Amino acid sequence: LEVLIIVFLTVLIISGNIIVIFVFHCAPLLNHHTTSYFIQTMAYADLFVGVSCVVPSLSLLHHPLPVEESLTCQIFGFVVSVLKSVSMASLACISIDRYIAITKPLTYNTLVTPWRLRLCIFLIWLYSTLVFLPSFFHWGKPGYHGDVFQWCAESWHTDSYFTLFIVMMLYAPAALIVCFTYFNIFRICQQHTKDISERQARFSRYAMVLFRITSVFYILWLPYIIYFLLESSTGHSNRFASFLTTWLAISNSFCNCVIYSLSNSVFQRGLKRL
Amino acid sequence: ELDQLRQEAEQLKNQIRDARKACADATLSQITNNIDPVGRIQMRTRRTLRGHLAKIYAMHWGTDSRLLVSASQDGKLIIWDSYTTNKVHAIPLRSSWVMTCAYAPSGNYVACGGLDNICSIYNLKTREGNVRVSRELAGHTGYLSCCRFLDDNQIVTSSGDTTCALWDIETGQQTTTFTGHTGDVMSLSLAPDTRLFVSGACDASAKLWDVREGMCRQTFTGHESDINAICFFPNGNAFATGSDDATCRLFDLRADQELMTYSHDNIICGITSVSFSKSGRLLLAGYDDFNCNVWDALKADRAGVLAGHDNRVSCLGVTDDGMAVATGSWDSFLKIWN
Amino acid sequence: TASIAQARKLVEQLKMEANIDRIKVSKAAADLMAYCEAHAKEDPLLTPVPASENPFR
Amino acid sequence: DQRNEEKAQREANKKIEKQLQKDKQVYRATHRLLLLGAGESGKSTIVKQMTGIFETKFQVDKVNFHMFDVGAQRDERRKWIQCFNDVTAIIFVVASSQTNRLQEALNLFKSIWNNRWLRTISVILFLNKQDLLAEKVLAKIEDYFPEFARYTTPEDATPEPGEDPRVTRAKYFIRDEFLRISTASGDGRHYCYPHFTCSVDTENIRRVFNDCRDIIQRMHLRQYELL
Amino acid sequence: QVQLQESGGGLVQPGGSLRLSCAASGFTFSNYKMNWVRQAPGKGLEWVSDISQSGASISYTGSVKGRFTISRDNAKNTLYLQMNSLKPEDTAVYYCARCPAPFTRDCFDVTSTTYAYRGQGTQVTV
Repeated sequence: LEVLIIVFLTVLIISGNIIVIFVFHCAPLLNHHTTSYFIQTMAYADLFVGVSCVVPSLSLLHHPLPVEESLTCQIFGFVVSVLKSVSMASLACISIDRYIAITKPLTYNTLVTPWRLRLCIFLIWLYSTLVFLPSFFHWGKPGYHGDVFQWCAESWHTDSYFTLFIVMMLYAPAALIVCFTYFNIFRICQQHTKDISERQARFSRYAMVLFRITSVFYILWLPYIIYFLLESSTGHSNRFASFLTTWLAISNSFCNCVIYSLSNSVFQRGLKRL
Repeated sequence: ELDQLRQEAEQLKNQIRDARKACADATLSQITNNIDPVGRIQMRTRRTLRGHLAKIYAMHWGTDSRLLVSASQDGKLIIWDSYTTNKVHAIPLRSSWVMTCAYAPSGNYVACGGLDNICSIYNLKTREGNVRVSRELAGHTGYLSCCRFLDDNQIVTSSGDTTCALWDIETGQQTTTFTGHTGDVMSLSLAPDTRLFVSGACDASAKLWDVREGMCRQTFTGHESDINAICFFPNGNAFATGSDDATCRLFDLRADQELMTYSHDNIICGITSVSFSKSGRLLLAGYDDFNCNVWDALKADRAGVLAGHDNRVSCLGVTDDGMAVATGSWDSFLKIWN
Repeated sequence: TASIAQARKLVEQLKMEANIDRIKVSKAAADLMAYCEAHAKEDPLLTPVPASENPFR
Repeated sequence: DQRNEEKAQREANKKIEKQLQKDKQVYRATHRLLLLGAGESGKSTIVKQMTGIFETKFQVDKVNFHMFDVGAQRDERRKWIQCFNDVTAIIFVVASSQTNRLQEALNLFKSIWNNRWLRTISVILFLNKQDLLAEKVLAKIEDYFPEFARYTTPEDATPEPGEDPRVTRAKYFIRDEFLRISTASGDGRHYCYPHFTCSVDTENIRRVFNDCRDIIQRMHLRQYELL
Repeated sequence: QVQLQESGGGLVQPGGSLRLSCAASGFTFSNYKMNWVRQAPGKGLEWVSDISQSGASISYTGSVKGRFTISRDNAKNTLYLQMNSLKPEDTAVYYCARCPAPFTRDCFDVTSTTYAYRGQGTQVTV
């Protein structure tokens, strides 16, 4: 079960992010607009998630690290949590960028300049690394990514207050942002389509595009955030559900790849010509 | 008055047509049947020049086969180094609508023109360090389609007022005017000896001029629609054209007629540019369907394809040592092939 | 009747263009083929050159 | 002799690229328009509200606009019309009307709309002389456009106060001629914005601003595959 | 060489009929949309009608719609026009003009002072 799921997900994640990076770099522009910056940043973070999913892949195939098991789980939880938060933050910033491009279409380029993009990316990485830092200090357990190893599954004990801190500072904002921005874009598409139809019908798709963006994210991320809060606050653990929720959230790092790069037509044209 | 004049024009046209007919001894394909075919031609992209913000309209190779100039919609003129991919100069233009650019045979100058009806000449030998307009030649009453230097003081332009001209850049006047066409002139090509040149206009005809006499010599009228590109054979005795009817053709100056036709039933897009190889065995043509085609000039068989652009191919040139082909396109990229 | 000059010019141009000498197409094709076969060895695009002396590889 | 000149090449390239990034920043923040229309249409007064080609600069709410008018060219548009294939919009000015002028206006609109390189450009259409139309109607369209006698004002018409419907029918007839040419093709990839202007008007720039805002919003919606 | 040659015309009584013909040479008649244009005395050229490549789409001016007809024969390489129930104002010189490029739906410069792809015209008088 676990070995097969982990290895399959690792290979898919690495392969998809590698092909995305190389199609971006070794082709015509593919580096043209502003949202491409956050798409590339999210690709890099997902690829590093795939690479960092080699430590449990090796350790489960009875290849224990030269270092202890406690050290491996300590480092693994921190690294994978930080990279997942970077991915989610870039996913929220993509939606903010689209909202600005669609609501302010004539002053879009003045508002979003490359200096601001670089500052945004740097602050994303800084914030993501700095939120989970108190895990090394004696505040609590950051996540359930390290529960495959038989030491961390029973050694760390989550803290309600650290879990609440993580939730309120990273997870809830990144869901409210997505909901707000894509709902407003939905309203604008709905009025423009009505105008077009009433024009065309006088003399003689957007739903399913927004439904793929704003449902994969939630179906993969809300199970994790719910179990996190319940198990932290109460203590009613359940090993049968933690694996599923955590590795669904990890598989989101390939779902992002597919539904943000593969479905684009320009990307397909560039890949078919190369 | 006009009746007998039109009758005499028809009579002379018939006499010329019969004179050419009594000269078609044997078709060029009938002679080059035994010649072994070239075989498949594979070319790979070696460089990619990435600095233009918008469409690319023209380019020209330096006679040293290393540098090249290119023009674009954003209002820039950029000189490249094809070996190392380094930009050398970047000249900003007063008018954003430029349709042509040429690079001097000595390397000291570079020209451009477009929808403002003016040819501007830029002195690259910056004594003080900056590139500035040496001369603005304004005597045309329509946009500029092409321009080609003869030397450091003479330049031939073609325009959208059905007229070509020869300029004295020092005085800025027009030395001679060539007035035969009945449509916009879209291209020109200078002979190897630079005593004659050919033009292509929007009346599906081409003419051969005398630079010193100032008169038309011969007229070639095979095509069906507007001619967009023109180029001499390396010999100087023949030339090739490319028009909007998705076809290329080869004409001969000594036999005064057409020799070959390069078309296929699956090609339905117009040609934007033609060029030859160093020996004259290949003929390269850029199309509106986003890619280039390589032709066997003697047998009219396709030999390859140059598909690396995302938008239409607007220009195409071959170095003077015949070592590379540069291709520009509306997606704002040049690409060197080999 | 400003178009009399147009027809005059057409007549003189055609009349001057009809009195030229023409070479049989066999000779022209032979010359083209001879030029191509005599300069075929000096064409880097036709006979691809090894990468040692290729400046772009 | 080698490394130092390579350093010089790299320095020159870096300086050029810095100037080019500044230029690219300037170039994306400006919107370019092409102003068409025959001589009798009244383009001159429209321009005064704001040599082979002319140019006008104006900004509204701190947004910069270019507008290009063709100067001394010939009457053969099929070649120099391709230079304008990625402008924001085309402003087509028509005068409500010596031969049939409205037929030439409609034919030029039909040619512009269906051209291969102008199939993504939207047209802001100005029907200019609404006072000459007011006098001429109340003093004929059936003899040049024989479908007028079977035309009735649309239900969603907006008549100006103190205006008899006699001119409202003609106004909406001409607008619907242009609009019904517009929708015959285009795959929904571009749109027409018709306005009833006058010889003197203080709000043409506002109309162009709103229309360009809508055009750019729709283009952005369409480039994210949301439309 | 592109050559279009009109025929037909002459003097007819008002209320009468005519039938023009235009024989095309030097290109494939089947790849181009064909036109008819006319020029009244002391005025400019004015578009009259046109027919598509296959012969499906047809358009007319408002003032001639109902009387004139345009038809083409791709096999015989000829373009026609039937001008019945004429009026005195229909006196002009009629040309057959071809669209500049094949496989296209637009035609820019047919009604232009110096166009390169039309004939010399036939005088029709009423």
